[PDB]
Amino acid sequence: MKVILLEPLENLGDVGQVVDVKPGYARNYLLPRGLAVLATESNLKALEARIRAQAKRLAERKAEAERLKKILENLTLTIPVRAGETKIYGSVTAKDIAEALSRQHGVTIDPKRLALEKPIKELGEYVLTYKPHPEVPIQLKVSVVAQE
Amino acid sequence: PKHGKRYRALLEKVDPNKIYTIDEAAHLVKELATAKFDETVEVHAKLGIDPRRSDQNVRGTVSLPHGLGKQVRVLAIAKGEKIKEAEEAGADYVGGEEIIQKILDGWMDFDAVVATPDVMGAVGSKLGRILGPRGLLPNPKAGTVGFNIGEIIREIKAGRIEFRNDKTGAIHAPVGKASFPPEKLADNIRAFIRALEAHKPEGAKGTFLRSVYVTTTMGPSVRINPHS
Amino acid sequence: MKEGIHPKLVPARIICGCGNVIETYSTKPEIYVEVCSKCHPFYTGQQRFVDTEGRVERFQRRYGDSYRKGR
RNA sequence: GCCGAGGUAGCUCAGUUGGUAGAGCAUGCGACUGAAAAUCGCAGUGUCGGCGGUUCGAUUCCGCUCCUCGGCACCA
RNA sequence: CGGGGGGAACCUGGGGAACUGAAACAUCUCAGUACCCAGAGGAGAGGAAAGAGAAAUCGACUCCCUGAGUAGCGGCGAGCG
RNA sequence: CCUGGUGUUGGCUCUUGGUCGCGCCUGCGUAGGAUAGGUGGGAGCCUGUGAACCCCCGCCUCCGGGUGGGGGGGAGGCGCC
RNA sequence: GGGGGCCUGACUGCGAGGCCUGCAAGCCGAGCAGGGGCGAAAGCCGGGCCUAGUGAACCGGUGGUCCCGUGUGGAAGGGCC
Repeated sequence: MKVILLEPLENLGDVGQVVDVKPGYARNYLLPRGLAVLATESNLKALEARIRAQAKRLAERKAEAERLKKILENLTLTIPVRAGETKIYGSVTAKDIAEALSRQHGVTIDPKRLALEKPIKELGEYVLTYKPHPEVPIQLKVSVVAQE
Repeated sequence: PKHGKRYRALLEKVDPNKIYTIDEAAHLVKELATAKFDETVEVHAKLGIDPRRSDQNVRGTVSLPHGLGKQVRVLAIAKGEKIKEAEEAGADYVGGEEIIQKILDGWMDFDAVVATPDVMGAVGSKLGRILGPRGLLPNPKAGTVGFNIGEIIREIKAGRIEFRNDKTGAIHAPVGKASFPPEKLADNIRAFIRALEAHKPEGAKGTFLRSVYVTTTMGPSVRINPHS
Repeated sequence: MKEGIHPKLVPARIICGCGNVIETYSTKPEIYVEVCSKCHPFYTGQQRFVDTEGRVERFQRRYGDSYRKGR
């Protein structure tokens, strides 16, 4: 009984499986529900439909990721800070990075995913680690300096 | 998981997972154990029979066609030229009705008894009493009675062994010498393969030669595949 | 007609016998059954969309209703 | 005919290394029995249905064999 | 838009019997017969081969003769065939 | 009618028996240092105890003792004979 | 008919021809061949001193056979002893 799972993994553990639930057992016991279907070149196709789908989606993520990876790991990011010869008056928030690079230079990235324990206000610059995608981390030359 | 046997190195040599084959066996055994002298490697096995009905209590002998001069003493019981022929060939114990008489008194220094048909009546009836309930009496269907006394003990010392199954169903016998030429050891493993397959009673049904192994006296244990 | 099958026809007939063998083990059989019988399947249902049923019979049944499970 | 089953001393039960046998109850002798039964002590007392056999040795282990009892298919 | 209600014998499918025979009577015979039925007709029936057949051979179905009452079926009995 | 199997007659869990595979422990009739389960091969075996002296502990019972470990250490013991 | 020695024909393939007989039954048999066995040998022995110790046909079994196998090499099955 090629039982196809909609919301199953031997509990509501959803799509991603198909197991044998013996005759009727399977039938009206485990799949009448709203939890699955059965074989059919049709259902198998379904699996192929979104296996493909996601394979291309993720592939893509990888891709756009790469375009930004390269553009950014390539270029430098200089920012107009205001203060003394160390930490500016009100810090460099990696989000400060975010919008500054975003619309003053070209490409944006959400604040969040980056590498900023505490805003940095030392000034000068450091190239840091902000991972735009979790296997592909984008490092970059971030310099801010007192245009005081 | 560790035991009491410096055998430890040698056993390390071992590795029970593949009941492999004959010649392999000769070689690995040979390398396996030359303790204080050279291993008395041997072969041991069991048969899917059942002695509770002697209709399959097997024995006989395959003359390992290789040199010897030892094992299971034998008495050649007969007369004149037979005593000649027999002792000559190679007999541990030799004589006629006087040696049998010695037995009646209290002497059976002979595990096996090979008597020629010129003293079979005397052997079987005088010593019927003495040798019957053990198995040490010449029997005309038990490799123990024949005019061929010289041929018989001859073999006993030129290259003898023979068979016999013990209680629950197994056979025990020497199929080669330790340091001996491997190929050779193979030759003998086979000698046994054949003679055995032969003796193998007709009251079988399935796996008869169940477990056939090359193992040594005080040494390794290697199951073997005497098919190849 | 009120119980052929539905996923085809399984509604009828048959004459049935009996004796007591020993054929290829010893001798002839033994025969004395000029008897007659029934012999049939079973019924069940599911739903078009809240409202349905079935009727039907056994096997041809099961994989069939499945067929309408496809639609 | 098949398989499970009972077969030892007058009555009836006991052991799978077998390897050494009875026991409860009656029968014989002896105390308690002032009667008795009952009690105790003792003794007597046996192939474990038949035969060989694996068996040093097995009666319970190996095979076939008697009369038996329970349930199945035989003659068409 | 159609059916239905008919129709002597004929046809197909559904269901389906004792006598009688076997000088009894239980497998068997009478038979897939009589009879109840639904249904097409003017005829229905069947109708291009998972066929037949052993020679490297035929080639839809139907019907008449023949093939044998042989091959054979079976209390291998009455018979059936 | 009663009555195993089986089909629709699906879930979760408690559980107990046989059989084969591997592993462990196991065999006390008498002579037998000694509780010898067989039949082999067979006078040699061992040093992570430097020893069978002693120590406890784990285990199996028919007095003992068989078996498997930890420890205490200064060429010995045991098999053969 | 009483005793003793050796031995198995208490044989196969077969029997010309006769007994009673409607049927099929049942009954007697010299001699031919292979092959033994008793005697030296003239020979006698294919059960017993004889008449009762009895059952066709079917179905099916078993020890040979090594005749038939439904394409063909087999085989289940099958024919004969």
